[PDB]
Amino acid sequence: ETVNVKEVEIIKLILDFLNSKKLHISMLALEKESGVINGLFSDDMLFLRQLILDGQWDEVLQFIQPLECMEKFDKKRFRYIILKQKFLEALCVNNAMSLEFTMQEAVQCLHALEEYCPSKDDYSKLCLLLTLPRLTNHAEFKDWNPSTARVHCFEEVCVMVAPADRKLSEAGFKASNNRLFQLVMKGLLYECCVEFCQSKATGEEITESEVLLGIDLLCGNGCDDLDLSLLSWLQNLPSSVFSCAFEQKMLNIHVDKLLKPT
Amino acid sequence: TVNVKEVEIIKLILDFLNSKKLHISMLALEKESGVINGLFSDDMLFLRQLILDGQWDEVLQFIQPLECMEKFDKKRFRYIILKQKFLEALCVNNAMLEFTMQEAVQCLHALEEYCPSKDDYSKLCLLLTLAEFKDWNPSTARVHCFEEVCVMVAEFIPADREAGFKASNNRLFQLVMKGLLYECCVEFCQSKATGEEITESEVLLGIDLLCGCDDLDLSLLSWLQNLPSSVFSCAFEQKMLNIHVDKLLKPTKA
Amino acid sequence: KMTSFAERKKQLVKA
Amino acid sequence: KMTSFAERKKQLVKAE
Repeated sequence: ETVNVKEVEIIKLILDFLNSKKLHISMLALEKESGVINGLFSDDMLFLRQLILDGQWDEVLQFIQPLECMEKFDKKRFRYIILKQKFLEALCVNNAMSLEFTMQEAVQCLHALEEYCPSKDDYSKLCLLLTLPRLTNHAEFKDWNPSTARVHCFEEVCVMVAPADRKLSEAGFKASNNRLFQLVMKGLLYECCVEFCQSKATGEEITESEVLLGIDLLCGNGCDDLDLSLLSWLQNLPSSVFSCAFEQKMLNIHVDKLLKPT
Repeated sequence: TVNVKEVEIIKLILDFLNSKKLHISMLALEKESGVINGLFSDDMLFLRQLILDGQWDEVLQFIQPLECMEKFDKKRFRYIILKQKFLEALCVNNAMLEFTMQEAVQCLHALEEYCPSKDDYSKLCLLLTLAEFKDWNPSTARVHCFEEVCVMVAEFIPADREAGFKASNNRLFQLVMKGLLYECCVEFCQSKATGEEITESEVLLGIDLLCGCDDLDLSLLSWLQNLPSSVFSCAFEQKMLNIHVDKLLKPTKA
Repeated sequence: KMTSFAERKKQLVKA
Repeated sequence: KMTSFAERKKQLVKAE
């Protein structure tokens, strides 16, 4: 009758949530403050991550060059991603300077990227972005952050590099995709079932729509909340209703998405 | 057919960060999401962001219109404001162009006329030689300062009310544990329906916090719907539930 | 120790 | 549409 939970796993859950909602500045703050990182990377993969998140593109290029002559290592796409992020950062520095030499740096990055581009049309789009007073005036690059772009670059680079890590017993757990939202909705469903069972026993039998519209995510009616009543109730109960076929209704969620400040 | 707002989830995360005193992350999330856990007037929010962003003279100018009131302690407010200012000045001076010791001494003798007792100020004077109470985090200190000034300025700054927008306390933890218990209940119902022996300790040990990737659906709710109403009042032991929480390995760097 | 379910609602209401 | 706990259990164990 005892359960063990780790706060580091809860912080991994909220880190996965922040990443799923593109709150990458909050994610990096939470990582550097609590020390935890969602996942288990190599001792050198952490170095590569710190390089990518700090904008050390030349160091990233000299770091993976030992892996140049390989087999499935797509050096074309790797260098394309790195130099494209470098060029976009130089362009964001240039268009905000309005100059000096940032235009020279942007054009040098564009010439370095001139070869690794997958198509000439994408290179034309890049050289067209070079002219705009703000690269965010393009529909594709409209919502573009340096931090989110660096996180995406690292996510694309590790999937190609991984090239090892140390195996552990249970230190290699990540947080499954949308695990915190799933656990929150499952806890809300547990509250709904407990309310449906406490009301059905207490006389008034409402339709299942009542207990679903009575969902309160912010305030919880249960002060202690966990009474461990549903499990012990299922414990001593006839085993015939477990083989009772039921309806397969679908759970319809409508998420009021976040209005992030620009 | 339910309504879920990501703002409420972010309020739960904010409450969780405040419970563990991860205030740098809490402030970063507030700034990046535009979400604030709790009800505040348009003036209380302004005082809040002034205190959090480190604008002390602006706070003093903002609350000066309330110091003339009778039922107000204008001695402790300026005391704590100038104390936090002096501590932040001392901290920014302790960093390895220097003219900050002048500002440190000015902030010290700016609060000399506001300390409750003289021995407290005398001890404060000894801090210029160093770290004798180093749980002092600026973000945490600014949050504590905002709380200590809000528990006294709200009498004149009404809340314009109810507390229906606050993320409760530890509600994220409760909902996570309840989701784990829902997974335990569904694994029990699957076990005793497929011809498998099962007990209560094994389903409790079978808790996968980080993820048993049983997908989300209302199957248990429909099973409760299509189930007779004559067995919903049985006799079962109210067990002794305990949750041991392995606390955080908060590192030492700032 | 104790056996009740319909009493759990009343015990929660008594608060 | 109808579904049972045993059906879901078998769907899950026959999908690893």
